Amino acid sequence: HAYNVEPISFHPGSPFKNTTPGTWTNRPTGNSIMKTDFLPSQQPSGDERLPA
Amino acid sequence: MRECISIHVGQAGVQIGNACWELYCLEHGIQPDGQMPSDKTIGGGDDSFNTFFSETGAGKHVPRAVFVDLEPTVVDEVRTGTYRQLFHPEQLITGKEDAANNYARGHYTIGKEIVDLVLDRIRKLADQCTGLQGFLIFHSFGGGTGSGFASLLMERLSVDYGKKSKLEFAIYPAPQISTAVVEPYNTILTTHTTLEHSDCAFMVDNEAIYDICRRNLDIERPTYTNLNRLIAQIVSSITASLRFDGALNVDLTEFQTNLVPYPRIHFPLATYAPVISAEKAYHEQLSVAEITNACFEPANQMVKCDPRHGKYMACCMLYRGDVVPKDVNAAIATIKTKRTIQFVDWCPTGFKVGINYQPPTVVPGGDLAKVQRAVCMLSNTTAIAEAWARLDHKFDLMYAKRAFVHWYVGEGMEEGEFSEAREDLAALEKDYEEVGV
Amino acid sequence: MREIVHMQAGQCGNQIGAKFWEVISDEHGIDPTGTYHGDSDLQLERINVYYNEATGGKYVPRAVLVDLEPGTMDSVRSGPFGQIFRPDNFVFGQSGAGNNWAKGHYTEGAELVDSVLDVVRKEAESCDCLQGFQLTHSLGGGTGSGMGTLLISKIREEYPDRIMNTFSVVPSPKVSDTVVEPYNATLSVHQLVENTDETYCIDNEALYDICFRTLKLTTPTYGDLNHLVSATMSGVTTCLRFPGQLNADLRKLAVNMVPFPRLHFFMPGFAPLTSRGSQQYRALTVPELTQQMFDAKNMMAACDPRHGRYLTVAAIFRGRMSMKEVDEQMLNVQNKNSSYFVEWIPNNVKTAVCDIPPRGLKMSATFIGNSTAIQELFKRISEQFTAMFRRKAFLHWYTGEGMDEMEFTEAESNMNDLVSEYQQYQDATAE
Amino acid sequence: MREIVHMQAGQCGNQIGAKFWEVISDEHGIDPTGTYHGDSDLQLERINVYYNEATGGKYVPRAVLVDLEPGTMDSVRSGPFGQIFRPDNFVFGQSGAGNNWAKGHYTEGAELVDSVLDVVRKEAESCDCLQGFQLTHSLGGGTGSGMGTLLISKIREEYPDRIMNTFSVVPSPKVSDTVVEPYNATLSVHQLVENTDETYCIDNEALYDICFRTLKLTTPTYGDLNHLVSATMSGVTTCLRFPGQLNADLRKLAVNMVPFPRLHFFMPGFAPLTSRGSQQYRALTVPELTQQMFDAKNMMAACDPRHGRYLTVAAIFRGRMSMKEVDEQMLNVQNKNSSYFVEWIPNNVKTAVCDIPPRGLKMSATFIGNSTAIQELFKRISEQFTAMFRRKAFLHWYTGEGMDEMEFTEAESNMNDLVSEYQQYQDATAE
Amino acid sequence: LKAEGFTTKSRMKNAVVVAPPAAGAFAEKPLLQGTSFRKFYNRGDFPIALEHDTKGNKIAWKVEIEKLDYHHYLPMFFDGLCETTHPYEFFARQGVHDMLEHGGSKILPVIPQLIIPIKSALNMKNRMVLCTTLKVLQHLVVSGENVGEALVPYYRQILPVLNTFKNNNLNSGDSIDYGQQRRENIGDLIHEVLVAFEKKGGDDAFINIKYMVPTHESS
Amino acid sequence: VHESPSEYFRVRPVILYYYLEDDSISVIEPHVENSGMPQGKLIKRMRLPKNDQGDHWHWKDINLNINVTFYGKVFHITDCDRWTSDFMASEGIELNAPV
Ligand SMILES: Nc1nc2c(ncn2[C@@H]2O[C@H](COP(=O)(O)OP(=O)(O)OP(=O)(O)O)[C@@H](O)[C@H]2O)c(=O)[nH]1
Ligand SMILES: Nc1nc2c(ncn2[C@@H]2O[C@H](COP(=O)(O)OP(=O)(O)O)[C@@H](O)[C@H]2O)c(=O)[nH]1
Ligand SMILES: Nc1nc2c(ncn2[C@@H]2O[C@H](COP(=O)(O)OP(=O)(O)O)[C@@H](O)[C@H]2O)c(=O)[nH]1
Ligand SMILES: [Mg+2]
Repeated sequence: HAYNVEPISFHPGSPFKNTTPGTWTNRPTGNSIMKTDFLPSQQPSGDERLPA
Repeated sequence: MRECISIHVGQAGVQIGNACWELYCLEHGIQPDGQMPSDKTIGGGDDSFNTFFSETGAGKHVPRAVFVDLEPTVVDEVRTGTYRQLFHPEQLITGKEDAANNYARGHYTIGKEIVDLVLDRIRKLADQCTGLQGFLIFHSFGGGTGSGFASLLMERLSVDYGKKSKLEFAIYPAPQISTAVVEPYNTILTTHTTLEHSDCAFMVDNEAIYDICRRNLDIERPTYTNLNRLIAQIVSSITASLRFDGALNVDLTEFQTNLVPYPRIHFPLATYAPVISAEKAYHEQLSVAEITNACFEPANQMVKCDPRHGKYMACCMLYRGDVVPKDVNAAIATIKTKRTIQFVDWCPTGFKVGINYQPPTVVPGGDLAKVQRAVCMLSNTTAIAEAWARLDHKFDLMYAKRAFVHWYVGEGMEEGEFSEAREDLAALEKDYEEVGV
Repeated sequence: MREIVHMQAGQCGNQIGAKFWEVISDEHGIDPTGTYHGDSDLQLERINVYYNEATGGKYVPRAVLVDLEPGTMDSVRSGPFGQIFRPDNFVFGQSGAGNNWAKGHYTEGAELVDSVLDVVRKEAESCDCLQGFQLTHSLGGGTGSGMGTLLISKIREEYPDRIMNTFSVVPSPKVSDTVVEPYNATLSVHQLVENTDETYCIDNEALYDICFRTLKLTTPTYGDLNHLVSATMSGVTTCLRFPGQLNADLRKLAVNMVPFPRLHFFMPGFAPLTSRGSQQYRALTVPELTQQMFDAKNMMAACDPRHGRYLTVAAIFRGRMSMKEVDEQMLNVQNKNSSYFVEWIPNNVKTAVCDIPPRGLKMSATFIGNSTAIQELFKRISEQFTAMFRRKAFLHWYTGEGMDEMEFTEAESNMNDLVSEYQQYQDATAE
Repeated sequence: MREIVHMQAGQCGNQIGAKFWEVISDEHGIDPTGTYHGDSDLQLERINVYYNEATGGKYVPRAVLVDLEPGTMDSVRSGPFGQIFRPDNFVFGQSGAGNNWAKGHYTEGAELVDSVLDVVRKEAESCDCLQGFQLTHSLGGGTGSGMGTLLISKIREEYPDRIMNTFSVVPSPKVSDTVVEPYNATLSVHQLVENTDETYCIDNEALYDICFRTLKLTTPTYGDLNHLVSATMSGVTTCLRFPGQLNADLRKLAVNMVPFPRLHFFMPGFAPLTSRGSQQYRALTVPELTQQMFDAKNMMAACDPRHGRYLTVAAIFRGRMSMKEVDEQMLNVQNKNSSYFVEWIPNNVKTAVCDIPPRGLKMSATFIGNSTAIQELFKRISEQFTAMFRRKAFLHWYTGEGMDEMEFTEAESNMNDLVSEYQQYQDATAE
Repeated sequence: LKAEGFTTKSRMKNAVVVAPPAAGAFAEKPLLQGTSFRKFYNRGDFPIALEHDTKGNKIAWKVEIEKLDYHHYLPMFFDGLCETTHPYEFFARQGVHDMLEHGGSKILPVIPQLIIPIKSALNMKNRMVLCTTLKVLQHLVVSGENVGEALVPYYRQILPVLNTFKNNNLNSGDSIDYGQQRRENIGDLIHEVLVAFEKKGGDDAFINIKYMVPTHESS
Repeated sequence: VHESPSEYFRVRPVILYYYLEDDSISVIEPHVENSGMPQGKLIKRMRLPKNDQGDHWHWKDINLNINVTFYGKVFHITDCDRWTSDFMASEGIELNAPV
């Protein structure tokens, strides 16, 4: 009774077994706004459909 | 052969540069790695990138700009971004300490170790060109790096390259919205030390862009990218007459001879107003009269310093797209007939028209839509005296109790400089009063 | 690249540091073995602020652990994330200074200050650049206050320009818990006024009230209390470890929140705090975080922020958010509660937005307020001190390890002078 | 974007509101968990009237549950669609109401009133229009009567211009099951007549009559009683929620049914309501809905409308139907029963049609009737009040709990003035 | 609607918030119990008496001023400055002003003691006691030899109220100030305390003076 | 062990202690001589988690030759005690031979 779960997100404790890679997680780390917004665009290739 | 050297001081300047260089690459067809696609093309001619880029011979379009910030974070996230390969690694200059919203740290202790290397890179970029048009400096009045280091580099550039024109795209503090606490102190100090070394200083207000994005683009949650893309549209509209071709034109030198009446009054406003989304872009005619009327509406100003409280001195009216030289004349005539828009009595001829046939460039994922015409106004109004008066009142309230003065006094900055900045601001105050009466 | 070296003194300080190095290791993806089992490169790009690369893949924290009871070192090593720390950085005495400021400051604890200065010097010289010094301790104990104040004095006289934050578990009477606690608090605040660059006053009573009322939580123990303390310790320095929009480091916070060189006693706060049942029945938005910051319920200092005026309030938001929403919400807070903010400062709010939230949360924020209501805590500690010092109770110890009553009078009068300065800047007129 | 906040007070109020929220949830395609498992876009076009968005795409009702005895929250959570409510809206006391208006009004309900106003302000700040408030309670208990009237008074003091509608349950001399019902109803209608924009009087005797003769149902029970009341509560705001040819919101109904300010006591009515053996013999047309609306046995209150004058009649028709047919069915009933309508108000029927019928119902229609026949209930309660007030029976509880005999006399006098005003507008002539 | 701040009541379209209670940093703080100048004097000792005069009076000393012990008498003569029920106020202030001008080197050793009576008088904010205390401070520093340099550690603790009340002058236009003879202008007396500190102090005095009062600057 | 001239890997002896009163686990080290490393408690008495779903280590899934992960440390069990073997066989585990 001297150790509880965390009081912020109430997520249960983990045994920290790395049997799965670090990408496979249920609480991933966020991403930067500049990375999410400023993205590489796509060029018009030419073999598209004719627009109306 | 024309060339514009961009210096991006501070986090605000670097993020605005990250928007504007993205816009430049999109509008010139340059890919983020640096090469042209070489399988498709967009068409600008063989020389409509030389104002901002250079050819290495191999086909690498390395751009200009002297991206600088004392803290490492924003410079390294730019280095680890989409445009990693575009920029020269020596262009992106950074330090270790942060000025931490301190003009004293930006101007006296932390900046001076990096001023020399920034000046050397600026000298290399100036030697790389043939005919230099001007120095486009992107910063915020803000605090620390954008306030102190920008002023120190401005002093060094005035010593070295005296006759070259300088533009000072700057984020001016909002009337009610504020982020920093010592922002009035930094604003007054950077104004005092940019007054004798500026050539023309453009003001942009975050709160006014917030309300414009809410009213026009219909977004209630805008971030800094949605503001910096509008600022990118501003700078592109200003310097597109150098790059593209058209009707009656303008380079950077007329922006001080047709917009600065006296060598104190060099703070025009910025007003782009075909600010419309794709939901309502094709359901209305974006005619020249409509867009110029919407540009002289005070709700579309990006300073929130309402021009009905003062009188206009000069208006540099830049048009971009399918703009007729008689339609612009009719719009200016029918607005000069209006009595709500007031001009000073000593400037009957209060306009400077400049037209390009290039349509505005949209950004994929951006908020704006594709429009036939665009208007950017540089209005030098006497209404900005109320914004100076408000920052003067804030400076008086802080400096009366000597709050937040111990940092500046203990790290550089003999105490009389605060009173120097205050007195020069009051001189500017009733200078505006005397040129208004 | 900016580095911060962290230090924990006393039993409370060591437990808070253990929870802190659990929480930020969870933030940075550090295995309790020491390895990086992370997911993103931004999680490693600025890991050098608190960690240090060990050859083999381990990440040694830049933490120094201090006590004079070796049982505390055994407990912090046997805690979870206990093998993380380097055993050289476990400097301990044998006497157990144990709720005696005189023993922790002048006698046998002062035979350990040279060794801890040596190890702190060794950890500090291995940095290309340095921001400052982090300290966690309690003001109601001998090791936390005695060696804490001695260490702050020594490191301040050695490194005069590098900044220094202490996290100052300041006593409360409704938890009581120690007789000589007012003596220790009064003798610690005297040095924390002059030496510490910035300090955050934290009350266990306020933490218990937050856990009972806002978190329900039934049984909170000390794990949840140290978890809120570690959360507001991690939220302050997130601009030094993660990038984003408009950000403020420790020096920016100190510059924008310290108007005069002594008014640096702040009030922390962390406010996406909800109960377990009322977790998914919520919509995380900037106005409701602003709700939960600007509330007397969710402040980790047992003094009401309404019998006084806010001088400077900073909020470090975390999440992919809207700067218009942030500025509009806090400007609205200023205008509508304009009576509780000093009017000789036009804008009393600093905002720092970092777009990378803590793991598991979409949205969070950290409150740091510099109120004039800290005079309540300082006046209650001063009145307890003068109640005990009127009859000179429990003073034969503190004069047996070799102090004088003039020192106690000086410390009391300095704290009274700080209270008077807070009162002056609270009641000062507009112009 | 017109939103209305729901309050449900008492065991009767909570049991009616649980069925109301169940009906709303399976009409809007919401599961017990809160996720939208619906089909049409109209189910989410105006979901913000009753629901608030949370994380994960989950809708939480904009309702507060009020009681003093805590077992009704356990009953609500035992009921289906019990986990959909937010746990912070479960505002419950700990002791018992005592079936005492004084206990629910001037004591511990008056100590829970600050918390329930706190949560009501919290749920009302999350609106952009805030069209009004609806409250479900009974005039028989202490939380339904006293705490409900105190809530009405505080809401009227706070938001004076917004509309309030209370679906109040009135006692009956045939049902009873309480010996202090005359005192409670007499004391509660005094506050109802002065601080409510519109109120619907529902009688358990009339509910049982509807369940026994129009439904031929063996064991009716409170589940089907609250089913009928909940169908009425939905039908009065389906014009707000779903689109239709004629739109009539709560303010529309208030201005079209209230000639004089203390004449807002309506009796409701629902159609169609058929038994098992009457399903074959059922011509599913607008005329049978109109007739079943205007029938005296189908009234949701015990009053016979033939013993009075219909001031105004409101007809909310849900479903796919005409305008000529609906208007001629409103015309012909007036033309034949012109003796039961007031002659000093011409064309005194308000007609609205919503295009969307309820789920599993091809057509439906909500009758609302402002008549002078409602005064039978007030007469009954007033004379039952004075019969046991002549000897001051059961008055020692109220007087020792903290009321006044002057307050009792003034409440009875205001009830008699309400009855006299209904009588004078019943027998008032045109010229 | 009246509301307490930082809550849902505080944020309404028609609600106004209650102002915080003032902490009273500009108000008087009268004693709950008299000093050791009402306990030691009417009990006996204090070889002083009134010789009567018109301006004030004069203190007749029955012992030599220069030979009596300043380690004993002086710090508890300063204890009598914090009252007003006067036969005592003249006996306090003129005792101060006499022993100081007729002392010598003896003032400097007792200076570390000479702080608690001074600060206690300062932390009462009586408008007639405070001017007397400032005029005592203008005479301490000029009284002996090397005396304004021993106060430099205690600039921390004699200057918390001079910060508060330095802006306590009057804006009375071109009206003649006839209170110039009876020097009772706190906002001025603080200024001649500070310039006297600068003049008869050492060289690291000013860094502490600006550390205390933010709007002071070099004389 | 990395970068050492005496060994490339080490084995640190471990004694587990499962307290049945509160289903808690404490690991201890038997303090070998001349180790040169700080030996002592190395995990105090608590309820050690087993899964990411909140489950903890019970005695119903502790046997002779198995691996148990505690905090990223994967201990492997070797042998029991006599009383512990008797108790575990009384409760019904198979006790699959010491190693
Ligand atoms: N339009 C726009 N303004 C920004 C942006 N980022 C920061 N600002 C403005 O910059 C102001 C803060 O000053 P900064 O220029 O960011 O200070 P800094 O460059 O980070 O220098 P230091 O404070 O020393 O770290 C804020 O008030 C913002 O208004 C941005 O991305 N877009
Ligand atoms: N928040 C928190 N407070 C603690 C903890 N442990 C002890 N304290 C507080 O610290 C005070 C005692 O200080 P202590 O750590 O013994 O100081 P020391 O004697 O110098 O080591 C007590 O009043 C406790 O309330 C803890 O784990 N968390
Ligand atoms: N129609 C209906 N009436 C109810 C229900 N529950 C209780 N009642 C009536 O309400 C009266 C009791 O009121 P009560 O809820 O106990 O008031 P409270 O004591 O303040 O909670 C009884 O006379 C019942 O006839 C219900 O579920 N449906
Ligand atoms: Mg910065």
